[PDB]
Amino acid sequence: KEAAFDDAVEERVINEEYKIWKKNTPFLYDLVMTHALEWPSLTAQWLPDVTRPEGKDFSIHRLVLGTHTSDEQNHLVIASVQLPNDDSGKIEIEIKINHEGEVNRARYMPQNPCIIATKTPSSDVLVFDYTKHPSKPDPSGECNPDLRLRGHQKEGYGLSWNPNLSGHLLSASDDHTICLWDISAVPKEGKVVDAKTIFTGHTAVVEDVSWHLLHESLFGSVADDQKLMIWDTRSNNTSKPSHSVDAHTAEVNCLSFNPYSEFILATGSADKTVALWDLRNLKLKLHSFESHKDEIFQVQWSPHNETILASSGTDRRLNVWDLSKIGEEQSPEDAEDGPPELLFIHGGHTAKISDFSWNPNEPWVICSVSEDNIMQVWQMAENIYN
Amino acid sequence: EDSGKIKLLLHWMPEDILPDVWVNESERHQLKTKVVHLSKLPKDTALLLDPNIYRTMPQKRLKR
Amino acid sequence: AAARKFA
Amino acid sequence: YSFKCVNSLKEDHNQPLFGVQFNWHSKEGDPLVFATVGSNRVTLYECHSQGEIRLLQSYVDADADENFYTCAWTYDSNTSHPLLAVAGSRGIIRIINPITMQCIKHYVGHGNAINELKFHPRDPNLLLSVSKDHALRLWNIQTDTLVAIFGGVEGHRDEVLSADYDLLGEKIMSCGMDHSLKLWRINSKRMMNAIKESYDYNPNKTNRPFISQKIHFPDFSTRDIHRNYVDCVRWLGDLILSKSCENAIVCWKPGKMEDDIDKIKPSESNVTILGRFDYSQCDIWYMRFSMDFWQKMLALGNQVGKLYVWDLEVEDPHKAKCTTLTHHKCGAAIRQTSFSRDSSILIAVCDDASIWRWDRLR
Amino acid sequence: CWRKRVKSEYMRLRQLKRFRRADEVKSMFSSNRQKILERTEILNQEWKQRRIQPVHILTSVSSLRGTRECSVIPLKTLNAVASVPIMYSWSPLQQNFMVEDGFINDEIFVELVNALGQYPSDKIFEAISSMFPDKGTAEELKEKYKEL
Amino acid sequence: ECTPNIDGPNAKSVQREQSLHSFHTLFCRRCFKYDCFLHPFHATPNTYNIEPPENVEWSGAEASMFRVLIGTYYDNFCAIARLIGTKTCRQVYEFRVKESSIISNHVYNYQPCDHPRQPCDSSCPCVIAQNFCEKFCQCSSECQNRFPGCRCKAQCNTKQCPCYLAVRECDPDLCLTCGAADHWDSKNVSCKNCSIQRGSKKHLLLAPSDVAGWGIFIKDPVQKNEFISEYCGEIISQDEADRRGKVYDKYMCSFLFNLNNDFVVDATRKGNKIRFANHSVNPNCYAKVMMVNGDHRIGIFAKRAIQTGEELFFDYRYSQADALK
Amino acid sequence: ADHELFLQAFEKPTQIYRFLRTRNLIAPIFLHRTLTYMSHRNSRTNIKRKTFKVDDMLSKVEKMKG
Amino acid sequence: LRIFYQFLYNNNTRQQTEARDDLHCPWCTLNCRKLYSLLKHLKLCHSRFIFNYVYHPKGARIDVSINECYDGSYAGNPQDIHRQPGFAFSRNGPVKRTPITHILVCRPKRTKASMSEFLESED
Amino acid sequence: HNRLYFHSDTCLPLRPQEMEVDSEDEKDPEWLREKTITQIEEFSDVNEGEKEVMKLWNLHVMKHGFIADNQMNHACMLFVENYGQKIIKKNLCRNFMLHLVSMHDFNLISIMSIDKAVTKLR
Amino acid sequence: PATQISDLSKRKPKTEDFLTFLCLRGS
Amino acid sequence: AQRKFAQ
Repeated sequence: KEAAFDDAVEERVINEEYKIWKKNTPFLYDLVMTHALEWPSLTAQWLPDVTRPEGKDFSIHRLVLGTHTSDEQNHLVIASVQLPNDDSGKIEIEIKINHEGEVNRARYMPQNPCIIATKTPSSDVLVFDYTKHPSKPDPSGECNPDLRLRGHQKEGYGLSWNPNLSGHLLSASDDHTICLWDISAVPKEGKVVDAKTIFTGHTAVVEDVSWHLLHESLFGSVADDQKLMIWDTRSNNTSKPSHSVDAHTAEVNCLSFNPYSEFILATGSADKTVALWDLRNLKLKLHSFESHKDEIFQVQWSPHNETILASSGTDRRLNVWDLSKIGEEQSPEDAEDGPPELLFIHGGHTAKISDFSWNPNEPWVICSVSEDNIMQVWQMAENIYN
Repeated sequence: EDSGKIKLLLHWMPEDILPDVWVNESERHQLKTKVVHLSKLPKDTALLLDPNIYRTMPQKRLKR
Repeated sequence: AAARKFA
Repeated sequence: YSFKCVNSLKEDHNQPLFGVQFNWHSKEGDPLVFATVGSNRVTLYECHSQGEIRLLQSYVDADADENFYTCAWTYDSNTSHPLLAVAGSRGIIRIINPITMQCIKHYVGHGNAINELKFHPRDPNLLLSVSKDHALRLWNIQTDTLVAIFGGVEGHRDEVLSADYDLLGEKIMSCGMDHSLKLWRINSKRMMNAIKESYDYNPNKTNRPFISQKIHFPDFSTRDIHRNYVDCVRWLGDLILSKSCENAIVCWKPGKMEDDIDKIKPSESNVTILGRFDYSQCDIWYMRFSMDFWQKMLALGNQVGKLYVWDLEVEDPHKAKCTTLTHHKCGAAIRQTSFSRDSSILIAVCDDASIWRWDRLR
Repeated sequence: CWRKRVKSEYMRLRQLKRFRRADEVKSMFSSNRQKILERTEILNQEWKQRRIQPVHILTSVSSLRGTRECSVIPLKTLNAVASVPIMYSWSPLQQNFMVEDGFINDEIFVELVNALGQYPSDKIFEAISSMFPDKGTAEELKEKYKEL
Repeated sequence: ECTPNIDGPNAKSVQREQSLHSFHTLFCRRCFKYDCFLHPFHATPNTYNIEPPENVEWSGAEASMFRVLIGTYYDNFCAIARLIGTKTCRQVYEFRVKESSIISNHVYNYQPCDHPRQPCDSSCPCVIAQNFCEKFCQCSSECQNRFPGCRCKAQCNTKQCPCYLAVRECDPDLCLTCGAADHWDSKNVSCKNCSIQRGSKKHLLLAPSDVAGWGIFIKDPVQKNEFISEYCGEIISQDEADRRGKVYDKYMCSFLFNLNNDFVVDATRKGNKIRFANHSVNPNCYAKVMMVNGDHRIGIFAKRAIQTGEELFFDYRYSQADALK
Repeated sequence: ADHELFLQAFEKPTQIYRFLRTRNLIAPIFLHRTLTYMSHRNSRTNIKRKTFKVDDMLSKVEKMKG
Repeated sequence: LRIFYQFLYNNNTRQQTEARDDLHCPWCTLNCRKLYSLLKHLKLCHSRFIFNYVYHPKGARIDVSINECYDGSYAGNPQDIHRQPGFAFSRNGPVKRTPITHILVCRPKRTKASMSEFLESED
Repeated sequence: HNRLYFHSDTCLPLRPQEMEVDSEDEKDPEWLREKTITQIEEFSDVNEGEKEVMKLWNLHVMKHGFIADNQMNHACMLFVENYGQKIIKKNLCRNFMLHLVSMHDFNLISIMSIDKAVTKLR
Repeated sequence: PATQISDLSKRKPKTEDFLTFLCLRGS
Repeated sequence: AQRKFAQ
């Protein structure tokens, strides 16, 4: 074909980009650590479980990976990374856990930061507890669901715990469905368990969902209806949300909220853009960003900075924005590079970027993962914010 | 001691030459103008129609 | 001799 | 017999051609392809009645320090498309589809040049191949595996130059720069099993490579036919034709003048020279010869542009009929000749690039 | 008188040997020829079963624009595929291993002493000595006679 | 000096020597295998009435069986009857009676001391070699020129085990405390000077170098003076080394390694992965020519710590006019 | 002399960089202002504090009729 | 400031030298300011070849040489990429998951860089 | 990067599914067996049965790889316990008895070993 | 010296329309 | 020294 030949020369182009990227890495970053995983993750999430032994350079943080795989046993993972502090290291896996299916998403409960959860290509979601599983699997051993959930009909990519409450948990799918569970209720035998409540607002695949970080009853929801619904629970109308907005032109994937604010809400999308509304007026798209080249899958505000934000997707680039810098009348060269609110671009990944995450407990560090089994963690240079 | 093998395959190179020539004919980014044709940005979204590959996917068929 | 290695 | 130089092409690179081969896997009467190899080029051709050789296609590969010095033909079992396997110094085999016009499949196993290729005449997938790594190997193209290595402790002491299946394809000979000549088999249950396994493999399912069924031991070895190097070798039915740098082709059989071939066993140390075709003026190596699909004629080039061609059905049968066919235009060295499915057409590509299509009366 | 006809026996067996062998070898050729015809016929059947969709010119009805060319045809290049360095074949171990460091046949010679024995003996060793450069010492050849 | 079967009907009875000469000379106690490769040896070998009768037939070469078991078993009672098919001790004794009544600081290679009528004196071959009188000597059992063994609890790796000073390894019939003998077939053992013998080699890997062509990379990490593998090959003469070295400089690639003043190793035609160790004068491995049971083997040892994926090298210790490779 | 070989050499690295020029002007790998040695660019300094952001200056009374 | 080049091929062959229009990247058309910035751009972003300078008599000169080494390889799945036979899964095939050996590459640790871009003005 | 790896028999490339502690390196190379076998057969001055028994013992030795003397008092027992089936398929009992005596002559074992061996056999 | 970096712009365009003096009379 | 090429 034409296509099959364009998309070989492309791969050659990719490598050429990559090597020049590498030769400039001292001059863009303060740290990078590329690790080639043995199977691709589709998921990341740091933990707050920091530690720093004494007379040292570094601390140790933790990851929560997954695994997409061809045939073998999927098993989710929890790494330990190792980075210097003030004035080198390596990262390794330390605890693996078998998994019926593959791992689409996985987010830890912030109340107890060991009770992680997980989606699967099966309709069900799971819950684990890496206390009560061994540090490695073995066939003689046996992995219980360690609590199992149920309520969908198909799979998806949306999870969320609610940091205001404990145990409350939200999900999503292509099932046109947003299910809600509580687990503080039955820590009995009760392995399987069904909805506190479902919701059916959307009329397309619903891609993401998340709780608002200050109210206890308040979560967004984002679909390929082009839409954005905002549900308040404790209303009991499970197809009529409080607020709604036809947001973007194309599909909508990501939904996000700003921690240091109370009414702001970023949002990603497959019209190569990012939008940030405000709850007090959902009709008014405050701003938009226009420097991606393909659909977007993840947007994450950063903590330690109210005002900044980060985005990724198919186009192999993870961008970081900034809202202070908006409207800044700029030299022609600046426009020659990119708009001003755009702050940094990370061109390290030679494939789609499946997920990424900021960490708490360091200022500006991101882990970012791919589909070529690569995992970078990187701290952008210091001379860009000061 | 050791060179290594260049990945750029001299079967790509023709399809760098050809579209380059299609371009210097059409949109004349070398002769009629400077090496920078316009400032090149202001269009934003249909700049990918010259060439075939200002940006293509790794993959057009995808799991998610 | 034709070049041989030692320990 | 008698041939006539109806035509004589020349290339547009001015480096020697080494390899030339027909496609004996043509349709009935549909015209006669043949491939020429050179310094980095593969070069098909179409010949019309009264010459009019047709230059169909021409392939090049990147490196200038490669030199494709041999080709060979096969077909696909399922799809019925010709293919074409080329190789040389850079040390790789690859497979052309003149239909899709693309190098679909390569095989990077050898340690050096690949001075020959062949295919198992029954089974079009079992590409033998022979290298300057002291070792033959035997691939299987359609699963992209390595079935065997007919090399080892006893396989060879010096590079290798030629090989040849027999008509049944149930046996094989290796020729070498170690002044030597050997047999192998394919008929052994061991080796048949290896091949059968090779068809029945799939790297997705397993978690373990295919096992390259090595063979360190031959079925015969002599160093008393020849004294200098050895260039080619041919299974004239169940006799062995094999030349050298000593001005004559030799026919022989292993053992004494009546003993069977299947019951020769590795301890056998007896030769039997029962024929000798003679010529003059060759004192260099890699100077092949060839035969037809009926094995009725034997064409041998020479370094002086001279041909020789021999009949075989009781001419002498081993002493009369030398005949050199010529012209003073390529007085340059002829490496490799050929024939087609009939003994009509003859080529002799030469050291100054020229392609000398002969033809016979009638 | 004896020695004359001894050399004459030598010169006659030079023809007798080939005359005996010729029938044998040509019988071999004939047998081999039968085999060849049988086999090649089976292969020819195999050839005539199969049809292969033969080759013709490149038909890039399009894309013949300014690329490399022959002489004249475009020069349809191919992939630069990665090499591997150079190995010489070798066989594994696990322990060590030790290793240490014109035309004439005696058949026609014994055939000649039989041609003498079929119908003092120094006459038939001292004549063969006076033309061989590097054989020499026909007393040893008579020691061979006593043994062989 | 051949005979017929003893399994077979064709069983011409013969002397004890006459039914052992085959095994007598085809076997190497130094190797524990019949016709060993690196054990060529074929010379004049040193050492190795009142009651009625039983009218029983001694079949073909049951004579031979009884005859050879006779010198050897010192006249057992029932044993010989258990072993031979279905015979009777009375028949055995009568048959015995029928038979009775029928009457410079170079190194040289090890060659066991054998003495008809002396100890391992100054005239001893092993003593003149400046090498010990190993257990395969025919020296007397009290030979002072032999080796004592080691007296270490669990490890012998340091300069504490006496095996290590003059370079040897724990010969498991003198070193009984260390752990050399133990795990006769199994391998999980604490002594770490028994590595060559059991062949506790590392799971190496072959891949293209970054200096000269191919090269060899350990997969899993190690620590200083840990064992990597042995430098296998073909043990041949010095002159053979020279002949082959000529034509290998003609190839321009060399695998030769020196063993002693008399012998040389070539891994060219055959050897193990660890022949691909590239050259460097910043190496991370090195070579000891270690005696093991009288056989000079070669050990490749990590000169420092190494982690996953690293490359191995060593000081070839040569003029190296050729490529480092 | 042979210019031919010289050209054949320098032609491979040029074609590439031209191609990359025409991309990275559109789809950049990274930025040429987020960088040490190109400190020249980026007339700006990391300063402003903002969150209460809604200015909603969206008068825009334009509509159609027909 | 002017700018000149000089094309070294085998150390004593043709140059066909140069003298640029501006202080931009003749390749990538970037617009640096200093010579420092230029040379760093030039050594990093176009390191298929190699760059020297007196910088000039009149603040301009550069010398260029086609790089020998470069390490112009493939970076990806070292297996199923560099040798998958030329089918639809040859060089890339990221159509689904595959394994790699666990590798690990730490590109920078924590940089020690002076305010001055001169270091390159000194080197 | 920790780079591409090859098998050492073939020089085909090594998948990571197969780096897999399976090491393509092992005590009994699959040819040295065949060499030692075909090297026995060369011996003119010896017996068929004898040769057969020698081959079986050499193969056993190559497999397990014994070093020590004590190990022989174990190895004889091992050898019978493994290849008595084959010996009985051939019926080489007398030869094996002779072999055991031949071993004993080298001070490698005692009468106990012999008796135990044949008893295990029968 | 003369002949601006349009030299580069004749290496990619040697043939098929490279134009005017410098780009044709480069070497 | 049997050369490969003829002069």
